[PDB]
Amino acid sequence: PHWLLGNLVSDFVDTFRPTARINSICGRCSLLPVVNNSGAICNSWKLDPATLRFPLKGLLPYDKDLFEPQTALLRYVLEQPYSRDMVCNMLGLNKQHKQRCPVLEDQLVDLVVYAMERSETEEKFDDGGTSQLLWQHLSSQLIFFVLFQFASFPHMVLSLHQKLAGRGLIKGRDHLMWVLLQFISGSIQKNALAD
Amino acid sequence: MDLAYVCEWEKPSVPLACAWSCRNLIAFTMDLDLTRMIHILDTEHPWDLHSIPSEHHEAITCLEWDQSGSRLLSADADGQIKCWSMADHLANSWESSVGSLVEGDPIVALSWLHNGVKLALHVEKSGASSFGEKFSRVKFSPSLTLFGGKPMEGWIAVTVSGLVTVSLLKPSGQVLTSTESLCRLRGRVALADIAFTGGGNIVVATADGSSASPVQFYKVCVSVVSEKCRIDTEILPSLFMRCTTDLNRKDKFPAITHLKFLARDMSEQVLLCASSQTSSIVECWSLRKEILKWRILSATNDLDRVSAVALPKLPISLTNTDLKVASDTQFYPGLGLALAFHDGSVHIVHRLSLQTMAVFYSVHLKAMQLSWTSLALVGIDSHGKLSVLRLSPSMGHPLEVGLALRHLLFLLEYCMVTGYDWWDILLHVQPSMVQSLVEKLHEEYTRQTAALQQVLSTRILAMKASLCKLSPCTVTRVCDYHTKLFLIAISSTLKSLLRPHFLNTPDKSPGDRLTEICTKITDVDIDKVMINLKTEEFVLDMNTLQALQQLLQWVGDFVLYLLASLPNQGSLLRPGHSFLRDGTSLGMLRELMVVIRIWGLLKPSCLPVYTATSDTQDSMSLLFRLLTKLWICCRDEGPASEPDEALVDECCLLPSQLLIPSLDWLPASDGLVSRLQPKQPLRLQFGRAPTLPKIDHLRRLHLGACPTEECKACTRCGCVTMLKSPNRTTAVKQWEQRWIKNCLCGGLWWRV
Amino acid sequence: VADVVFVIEGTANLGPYFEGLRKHYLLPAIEYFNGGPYGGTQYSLVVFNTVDCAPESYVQCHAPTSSAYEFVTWLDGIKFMGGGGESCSLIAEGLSTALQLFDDFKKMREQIGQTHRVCLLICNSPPYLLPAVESTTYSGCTTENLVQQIGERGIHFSIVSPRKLPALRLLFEKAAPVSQDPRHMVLVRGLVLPV
Amino acid sequence: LLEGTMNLTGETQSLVEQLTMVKRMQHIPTPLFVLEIWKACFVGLIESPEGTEELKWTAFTFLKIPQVLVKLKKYSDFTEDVNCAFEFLLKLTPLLDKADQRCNCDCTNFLLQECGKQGLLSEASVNNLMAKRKADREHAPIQPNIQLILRAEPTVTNILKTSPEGLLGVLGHMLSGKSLDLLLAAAAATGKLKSFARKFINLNEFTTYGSEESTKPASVRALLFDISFLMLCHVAQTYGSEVILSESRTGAEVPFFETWMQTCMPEEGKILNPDHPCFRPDSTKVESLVALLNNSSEMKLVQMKWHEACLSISAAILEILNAWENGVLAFESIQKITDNIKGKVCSLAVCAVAWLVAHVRMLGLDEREKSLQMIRQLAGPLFSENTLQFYNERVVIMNSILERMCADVLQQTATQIKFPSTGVDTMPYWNLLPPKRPIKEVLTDIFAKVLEKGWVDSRSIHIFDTLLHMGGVYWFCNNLIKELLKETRKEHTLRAVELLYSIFCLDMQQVTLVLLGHILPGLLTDSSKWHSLMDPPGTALAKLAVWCALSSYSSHTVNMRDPLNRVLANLFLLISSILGSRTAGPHTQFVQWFMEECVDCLEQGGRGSVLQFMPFTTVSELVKVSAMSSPKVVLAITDLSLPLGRQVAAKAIAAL
Repeated sequence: PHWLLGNLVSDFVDTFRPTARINSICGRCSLLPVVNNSGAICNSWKLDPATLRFPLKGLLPYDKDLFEPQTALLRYVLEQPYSRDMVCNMLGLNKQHKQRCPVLEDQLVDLVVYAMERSETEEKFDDGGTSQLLWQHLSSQLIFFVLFQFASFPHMVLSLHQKLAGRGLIKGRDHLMWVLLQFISGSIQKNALAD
Repeated sequence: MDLAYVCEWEKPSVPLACAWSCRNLIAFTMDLDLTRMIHILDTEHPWDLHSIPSEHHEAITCLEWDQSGSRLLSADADGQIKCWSMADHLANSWESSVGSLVEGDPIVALSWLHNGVKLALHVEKSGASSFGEKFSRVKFSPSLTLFGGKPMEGWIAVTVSGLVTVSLLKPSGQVLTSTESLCRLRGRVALADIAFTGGGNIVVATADGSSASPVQFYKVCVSVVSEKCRIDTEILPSLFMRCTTDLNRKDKFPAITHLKFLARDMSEQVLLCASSQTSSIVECWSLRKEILKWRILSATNDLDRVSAVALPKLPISLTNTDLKVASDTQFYPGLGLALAFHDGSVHIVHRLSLQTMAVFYSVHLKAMQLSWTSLALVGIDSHGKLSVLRLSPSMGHPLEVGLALRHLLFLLEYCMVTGYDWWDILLHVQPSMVQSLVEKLHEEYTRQTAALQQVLSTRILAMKASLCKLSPCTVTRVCDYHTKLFLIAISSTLKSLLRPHFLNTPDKSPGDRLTEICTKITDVDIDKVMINLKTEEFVLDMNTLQALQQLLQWVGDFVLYLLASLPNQGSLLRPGHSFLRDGTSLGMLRELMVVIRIWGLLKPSCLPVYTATSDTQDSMSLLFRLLTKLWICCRDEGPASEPDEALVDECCLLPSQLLIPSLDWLPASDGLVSRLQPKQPLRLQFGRAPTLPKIDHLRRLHLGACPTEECKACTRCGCVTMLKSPNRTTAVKQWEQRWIKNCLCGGLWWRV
Repeated sequence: VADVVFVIEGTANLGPYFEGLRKHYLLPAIEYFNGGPYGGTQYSLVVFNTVDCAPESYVQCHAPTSSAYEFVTWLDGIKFMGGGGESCSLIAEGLSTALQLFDDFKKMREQIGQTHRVCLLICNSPPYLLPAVESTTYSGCTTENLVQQIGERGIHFSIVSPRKLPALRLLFEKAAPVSQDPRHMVLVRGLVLPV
Repeated sequence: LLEGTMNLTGETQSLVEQLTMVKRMQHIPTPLFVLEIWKACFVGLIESPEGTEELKWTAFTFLKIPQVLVKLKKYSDFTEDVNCAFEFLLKLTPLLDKADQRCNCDCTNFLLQECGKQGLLSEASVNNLMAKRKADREHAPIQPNIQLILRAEPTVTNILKTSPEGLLGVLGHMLSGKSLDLLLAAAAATGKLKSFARKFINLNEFTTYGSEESTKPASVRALLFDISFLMLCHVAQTYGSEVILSESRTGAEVPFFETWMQTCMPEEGKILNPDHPCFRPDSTKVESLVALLNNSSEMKLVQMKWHEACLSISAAILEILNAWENGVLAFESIQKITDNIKGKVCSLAVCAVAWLVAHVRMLGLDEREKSLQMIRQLAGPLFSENTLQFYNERVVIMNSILERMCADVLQQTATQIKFPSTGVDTMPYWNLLPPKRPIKEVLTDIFAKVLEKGWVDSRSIHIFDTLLHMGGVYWFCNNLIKELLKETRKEHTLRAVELLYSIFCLDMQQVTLVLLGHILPGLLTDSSKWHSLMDPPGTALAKLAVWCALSSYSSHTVNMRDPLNRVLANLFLLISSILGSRTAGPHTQFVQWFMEECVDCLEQGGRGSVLQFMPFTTVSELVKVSAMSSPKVVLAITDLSLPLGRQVAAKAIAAL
């Protein structure tokens, strides 16, 4: 607050926290769903399309964790197969327009970085070694999101570069380029050249 | 040593820092929020100090200066090694740019990576014959050396918790930063220093804790491989035993207040200043092949606790034969180690015996840095002062004047070759032997090789002038030398614009043709006959001609002035001397007069506009007649009969035919030197000039009563020129781009 | 398919004319090596100042860049700083560094391709008459001897100059195995530029 | 928790002093005080390393904290109070059941009986609480270490309160396994490790006898010497040095083991130059030299001095290693020599590898293979007959000591020499700083974790210690207050300062010096750091500063040569200049808050607003004109009981 105000406003906001506790699901950050799209969407797992924070009710001083982007929930829901519907109902996006929703861009780039990271750790050297599942999924996932115009392949590759730049290394570079080749072959017939 | 001059300001404590440049610029931290500001000092102009904001966050603990000047590095205790460059070239307007960051405190010296050129000064074994053998080049290697064989710029910096940061500087302009632990066992590095080992620059990074812990040297190579910086470490022979923890005087010297490699680029010699509360003992160490192991090379008796240690920066050969003749000839400068004590004293040390060479019993010095010729000190005093003490070449011993001559001549010649700066040498030149130094410089410039004389044909004039500013018997000669520099400059920028179409048959450049015709063949007393016996195909596009008028009007006004001064009206030696009486400058001016005639025959605008008294007198022709007469009298050597009565008769009429203009003269000031005193100090103030002892000299554009436009100013020349190139887009770019860095003397620009 | 190296003066009177000299000659050079701006053409750049520098790194070598656009980015922003009040820039040390680059390029190639090396000296000044005192590989080798050693090694070099200078014609003729503005002296070896 | 992790052997009086201070400053109700003490003890026990640190927590929890609470009872209805505290504690089934699991026995039945044995918890309360705990036990479904310690204290203290081979039998049954660390723990927790160590040091001094002929008593005296040396060298590493240290400087005897402790004995913070004047006496190395070299069989040991043998081995190994380097001494021969020097009393192996650690520390990487291959041998087992009466246990204690010593050197070049490897981790809380990562990142991560959970840790205190030493006190205080000043919520800032006070108790004095002097003026005299002193983080920093000032002064005209006094004077001078200045802002509010807190927790220790300087009390007038504070706090400020104090306080209160 302002310096003329002070213990007044801070201590009055601190007195409503015994209420913000009665309105927070204990363990909310760590609760995870089971991705079956037949239960079309639960308003419990929704997230704000723009800040990736659990949509909280009212303006109370909540626990510090409920104000942090739920990258964990999104990464879990993004990993599992057949999960695009739960993601599209989670981030609230709807197939009606161009989005370039930057938060989904950043989280997808982070997912590919995490896959590149898991590409190490002895990898079953001459095989994927249950890490090939990650790339087998990532192919279809990235395809669905970018090809449906909610993502921009140019910016995705640009940010992917900065993420891997100054990062460790190769040992996973073939699968990454394989993921890229999917969209490359998909839209190098229609979309622009400089893309 | 007396104070050169000492200046304070107008008015917790944290460690200070200072770094004297290759040129004369000091950068001291000066913790008075102006506790985090870097102060830059011109050192030939105190009282105008530029305070860079420095945008740091904790105490600026390490400052360091590029081996070329021109770049300043400052690391704080938060991690921002920040590289300060010279915003559009100007010594008082620094700007922040590419740097790097690691959130620990860079506590060890930021080092600047070593270019291959090291140096060598064979001190007095050969302070007699020539330049190559006086100042030689040793075969040190660079760090990373290049892709293609020329060193890569960058900076090592070791931090508490023993990290290292290499951060090469690619010519592209972006940094390649890296970080890797010194030793796998991470430990406290409180005081630590970096120096560079000649063999391929395997640079060694010494690092001690606080007390009774080994000093723990290391080895770090730089490895540009894989388009990403890589650094590899190997331990080196560690050295416990500052030799004060074994005398059974256990804790009389707990802490290590300083450790500094005896010279960067001179590893395998470390200075270790242990200390306590009101006590200190300094020791040097040397890594001898016995298996390598350290052992004391010298140690000092108990001393009052040291506040600042300053290392020699002048390269001096420690070979036995060289130190012998140095002790004979008393050429002490290099063999010095400035130790500053808490009591208030300042002692110089032998650097190999750590005896005492001199004292300055005289609030202590919390930051001390020697100069680049070992003739000056810079003591940031605790109260907030700043002294520049003179360190005599011979530590006060009155040995004969020929020997002082030979000492200072050797140092000045060193500064000629390396080009660094000579303000320090000027601090010591007595008013008695300035003429003799100039004579010996004439000799040692003639004698050399007829090849290096081209390297120095612009620094010799600057040194001559800076010397002649002393010795009130020869203040008359500085103006003429700074005019000869300008004349040479104009001649080389007007004989370079010709660009013919013809190359008729042979090797004969238009400037060479100009000179050969003008001197050898047509010594005709009348112009338009010199214009005849020349190719009139000197055609510059009619824009550059018009831009050239402000300069050609100079050569015009100067010919008029020089010919006006022949009657010697003034009682004293006037300000046009020595250009009369046998100068080849007469030949140069005649060449310029012929080319001005040929130019103006094309565009009448770019001619010297003389205000004449008779209307149709063809003023240029009359001035050329007078010049030809004077040059005919002054070409052949011997005749003092140059002012033959006819010639002075013609010259004394010149006020009647034209208006003798009023010129600038470009010493433009008398600097701080030639004002200090022999012995007396000089109290100064930051921002207030010493109370008592408008021409744009490089464009010849008149600024008015007040300037109304910003302007830089040469530090040593006195020159003043406009900052934004105020001519139109069509302006001669062979001038404004010639002086855009260092001006014709060779000194940095400063804003007004 | 070859690697070139251009030795432009750093600071001399070339600065004015360089903006025009770059187009009419230096742009066709990059073209004849690519159509219209790690394997193949390794472009290099070398600038050398005049003696007027209290040591400031007589020659600023760049790097080998295989990208013709990276080379045009180097060639631009060759800031023509303050050359002294004297003529005669030091083409000696520039030529010395140039030969080193060629040599390293050779020790780098070491393979089936022994490609024709092209070095262009763009200088409006005459030679300096002093040996290459800066280089560590070649010291004491005066510019003349450097031109002999750059001719014998079998690499052909072309001196373009905005001004017709005899001290450079004797240079160019002294080694051996079209001008848009008549004032220029533009004599090429091995490179084809539109006449 | 800090007094358990870092400094166990510290006197009860010190911890009682620290704990009274905090209770006063923060006005902790006495029921909650003991609840928190007992909760911290249990948490440290549960989150403890497996083998040899667990005894420490249990000794602490069960012996030492009871005496602290006894002294606290002395320093105040305390029985009713500890009863309420234990009633709170029993109503925590998760923590108590994890304690029951780990300690292997009912960890609260025992604690209750032990607390009742002292002057705490009257008997009816004990019976009631034990019944309630059994009732809690019922619902949730090889003697333990707890009872082993509770029995090791009385028995070992009373019987070891005060010379045949039977003494060897006693020491051998002591070394029988997991009984060396029990006795030591029980003694150290009760302020008795000093007398224990001195008893064994005197046994070591005697056993360097060397005035007997036959082999049977000679061997007895020999292995007595070895076991004494190993026991003392173990007390030296694990329970810290300087407990075995000579308390009285008589200046004449200074027994052997004290000498060797200072001479080589590499311990944390000591690196010990080899080639020291003390490692090489050079009196007679040829004696030990031939004793090792010539005799292929076991050493004579009939009259071995051991006063100079463990000292001469430092030079012996030096000469042997130099000769082996040269190429004269025949790798198989040095194999034989190392076998010889291990074959008998392993004290010589300890001293030798001590010197070898010192040596390999100060040498280059290329020149280390020989020095380390000697050690890799001396670390191996004998695998031979003709050994002393107890070889296995002597080897295991020797291996523990050697691992602790060589643990540092064999981390550069990584030199992985393995070890017997019993007691799963002998070096817990060892290297704890992720390499290649800076110290600021680790500090901010550890501190953020410490805010996510009130209690600090056992491991985090060691990370905090290594980051306070590596670095400085200034760097530590700066980069922790910078973290406190970024928290925006009131609860978190208050928890942050409550925790910072204990993370700071490590070297509290220097932390106070640096915090006050260099950080608070830096914040109060920047005009741009002023925006950080806003109200939610500023009141916290003010509380922390007042607590630091009170704790640094209250521990152990006024002597202005003491740095704390000078920095307090400077702090209050700046307080004055800020109060009476033209500009007002968050700095004025922070200074008023500092004053208000210094009034609130004002106790008898800091009589005159602790160390208000003599030209001060001149800004009491300013804290009146800008009062925002009740009257009568100003004489609390004012230097009462003084002549000029009368007038200043009177003119002051005349206004408010």
